Amino acid sequence: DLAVIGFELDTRFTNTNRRQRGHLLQTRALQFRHPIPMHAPVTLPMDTM
Amino acid sequence: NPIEGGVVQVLPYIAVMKDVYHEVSGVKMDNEEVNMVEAYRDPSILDDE
Repeated sequence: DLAVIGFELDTRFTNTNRRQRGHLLQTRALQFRHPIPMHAPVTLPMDTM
Repeated sequence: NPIEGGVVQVLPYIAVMKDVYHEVSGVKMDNEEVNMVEAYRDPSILDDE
């Protein structure tokens, strides 16, 4: 049964008419918030006199 | 000087301590009184949350 049964072609459309626009590009922006915390103190007690 | 006949070396330094109350029994305090210079090698001295 040695025979050619099927095939695939590397054909494509020529986009004279914009049938396919492909991938899209748009601008984006991200925002990162970095608030600064206040940290625990270090204390040096002394006599008030 | 021959009249002084000796020397005394006085080493002032800064110690890190915790705020701890005296115990009713309390043979000695447990305040981790450590020379602050050790805080360069050991960071756990100054951890405060």
